[PDB]
Amino acid sequence: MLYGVEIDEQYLRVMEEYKDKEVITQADMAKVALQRKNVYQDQAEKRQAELKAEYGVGVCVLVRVYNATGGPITAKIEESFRGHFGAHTREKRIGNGQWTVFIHTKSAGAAVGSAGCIVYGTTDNLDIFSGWQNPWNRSWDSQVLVEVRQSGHWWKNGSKDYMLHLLDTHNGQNSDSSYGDVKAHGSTGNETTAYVEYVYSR
Repeated sequence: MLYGVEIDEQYLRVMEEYKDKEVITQADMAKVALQRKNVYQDQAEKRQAELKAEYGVGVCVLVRVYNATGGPITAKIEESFRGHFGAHTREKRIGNGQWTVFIHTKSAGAAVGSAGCIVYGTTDNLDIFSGWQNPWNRSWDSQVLVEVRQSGHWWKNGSKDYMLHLLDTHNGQNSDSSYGDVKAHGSTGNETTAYVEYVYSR
């Protein structure tokens, strides 16, 4: 589900570096979250391993997401292009400094891969598209894609068919995007049961 402590104003006001600061900014909270990325990462990786062991052999992605944007993000869209999400419900709200983990797998029994996305909204009215495309035919590579855009960009300014086209024709196991003050990064392993990591920062 949700890993880590939320890094907000009260967290920073007990820190030596910030306790006497007149205004603790979103940039300050984002910097601390990015510094604390590895504190709970092992828990997130442990959950990726659990999910992979439970799924077994097939095609899937084991996705960990770290929010270091300095404020909370909220899940706005989940879409399966090929395959389906795991049974456990996704977390709707990820605090700054928190991780979530989920699995997305191919359809049961199918000679088809895993392709989907989650779109998270920020408090400054940006949406972050985080997509994966892990093919059944291993003449092709695992793919990952992030885009930061204005809130509401999907699907009106980027259709489902168009985003899937970007996922299918992508040529990289890393992806980077920036809009406004926010940055997004995605990475994937190149394998049938691939670890995926998304990091959002400011």
